[PDB]
Amino acid sequence: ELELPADPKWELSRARLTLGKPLGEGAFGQVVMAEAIGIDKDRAAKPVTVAVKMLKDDATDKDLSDLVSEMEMMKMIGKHKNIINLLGACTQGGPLYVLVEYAAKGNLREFLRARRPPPEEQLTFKDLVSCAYQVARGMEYLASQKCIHRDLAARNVLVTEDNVMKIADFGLARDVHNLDYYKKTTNGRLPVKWMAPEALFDEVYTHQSDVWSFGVLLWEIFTLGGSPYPGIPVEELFKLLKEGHRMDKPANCTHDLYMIMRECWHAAPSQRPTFKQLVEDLDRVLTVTST
Amino acid sequence: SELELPADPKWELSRARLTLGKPLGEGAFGQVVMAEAIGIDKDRAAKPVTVAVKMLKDDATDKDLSDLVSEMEMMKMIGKHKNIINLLGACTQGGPLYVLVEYAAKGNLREFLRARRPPGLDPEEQLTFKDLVSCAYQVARGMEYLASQKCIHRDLAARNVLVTEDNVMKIADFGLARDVHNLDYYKKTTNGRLPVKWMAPEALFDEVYTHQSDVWSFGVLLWEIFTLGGSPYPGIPVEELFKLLKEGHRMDKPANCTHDLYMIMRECWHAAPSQRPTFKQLVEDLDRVLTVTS
Ligand SMILES: Nc1ncnc2c1ncn2[C@@H]1O[C@H](COP(=O)(O)OP(=O)(O)CP(=O)(O)O)[C@@H](O)[C@H]1O
Ligand SMILES: Nc1ncnc2c1ncn2[C@@H]1O[C@H](COP(=O)(O)OP(=O)(O)CP(=O)(O)O)[C@@H](O)[C@H]1O
Repeated sequence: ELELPADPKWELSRARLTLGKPLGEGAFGQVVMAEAIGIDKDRAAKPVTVAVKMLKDDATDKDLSDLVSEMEMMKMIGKHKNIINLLGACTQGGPLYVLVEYAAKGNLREFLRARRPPPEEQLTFKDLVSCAYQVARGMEYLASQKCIHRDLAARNVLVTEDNVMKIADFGLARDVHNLDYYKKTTNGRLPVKWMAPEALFDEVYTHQSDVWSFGVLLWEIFTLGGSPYPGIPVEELFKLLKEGHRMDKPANCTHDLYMIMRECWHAAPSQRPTFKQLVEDLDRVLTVTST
Repeated sequence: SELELPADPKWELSRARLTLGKPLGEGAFGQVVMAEAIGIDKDRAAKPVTVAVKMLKDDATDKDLSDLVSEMEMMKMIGKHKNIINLLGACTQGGPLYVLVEYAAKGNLREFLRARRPPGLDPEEQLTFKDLVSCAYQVARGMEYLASQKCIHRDLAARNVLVTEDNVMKIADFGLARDVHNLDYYKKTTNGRLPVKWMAPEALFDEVYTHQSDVWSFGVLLWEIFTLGGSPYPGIPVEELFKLLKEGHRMDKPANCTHDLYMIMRECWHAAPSQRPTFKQLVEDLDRVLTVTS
């Protein structure tokens, strides 16, 4: 195997790490819950629960380069409260471990579907608006760092123990060289039901197309994890969107919130609001709302 | 461990007349660089010519050399045509192998079209409808010559069509170990890394490429031209494409595309490869559309 050169700013000794229960596995590799001691340099003995991204046994040379690419991307983007932040890395004396922040309550889609109205309590309208505001603030920071998510969705938003929203999978690598050449991998497909019409047509992703995806994410929040465009075949979605079709207003959703969804779904990408503007409009709705 | 090549004086150019310049693209087993060649123009000899040079990288193996030599010899065997990237010369003696091919200043066809769309709510050329038909007509004539010279392309797409300064369509990367038409067909290997969106279904199953499979690819290339560089099958994930094609799915007619051009496009996507039109028939079909535009 091959060990990456150590970065003294992020390198953590793997003897300070205790791997635990797995959190899931995918085409990238596998995420394992773990306990890290000394990840806080101010409290060198405080144990902190972290999520460890590593390669599975069936990992090739490209899977290693993709994991390193995601790690180096998180270093350059910087830290923000509403994103999954990098905490450390183990590059010496063993396989590559990428330590990120741990979200105890899973992804946002499962967080909403498990709390639908009839022992995990129940969310209010102000809770759903706050969830959208935190995601908007996270996307505002990513866009300021010229980061295009390309896959913004409720499944890619993680919820912490303190009910903090953190955007995940933002520093992933894309098919840069051979974009029109695919190899029989596993599964996962394209998030066509979250993609803007111009993104479906040209396979080009912008901050404006991320805004469209945020509108679909907003629709997931107030449907408590509903599936977008139910019953619409994948081969007819682009034609329907191009002809003006938009998803209806979800049940128990204010006029202001549905307008924000419709603004994100404007046919012209230049007319859609920016994430900075979305933060302001969601903040104003959050102030006049009270429970 | 000598790396010497046989002498072919009719194609040899003195490397003292070739000055290597800015890189144009680094592939996997090679690289292309811009260069200036003097005394090579067939009309005005004193006029230097900007060319593209195919050469090996610093870590190239002896098999990479054999591949580049084979591509050069394939360009010799196929011959010259206006609508392909032609061979101009080679530096094979007293130094590294330089394969000189024609230079296309305006890049590939996909980026050529995308950079010339109408303004989208936010100052170059403006392609008329007859310009798009002329673009498709030139690519068809290039494939007709390659098909007549026993050459299958296997990767016909807008990205593999280059545009010169004179807006001439030239098919590129046609000699990358691709030549089966003498008699019996020829299969390939397994694995992947292949353009699914441009491949015929029979080329996707048994992995055997024919001239009929290239015609399917040309149909997809027609869709790219009249969408001004759109990505094929919008909204269809790659994993679900082959199943939809078997069930009879075909792309919808592009916006502002004539019915006749859509019919030409649709017969390229005939399920039976025997029923697809030949490139000779495609040239006559496009030339008919080209003459009836007044
Ligand atoms: N940093 C983290 N903290 C807490 N949980 C995490 C986490 N990263 C991932 N998970 C959990 O692991 C699960 C799988 O995440 P993963 O990134 O592998 O998705 P995936 O690429 O395998 C496709 P899918 O989610 O549809 O299975 C997620 O549902 C999530 O709950
Ligand atoms: N004759 C020519 N004139 C002008 N540009 C050329 C050229 N030949 C190649 N190029 C450029 O050099 C690059 C070569 O492509 P590159 O090898 O880097 O990627 P690639 O491996 O995907 C080629 P392919 O898709 O055919 O396999 C391209 O960007 C192309 O535009």
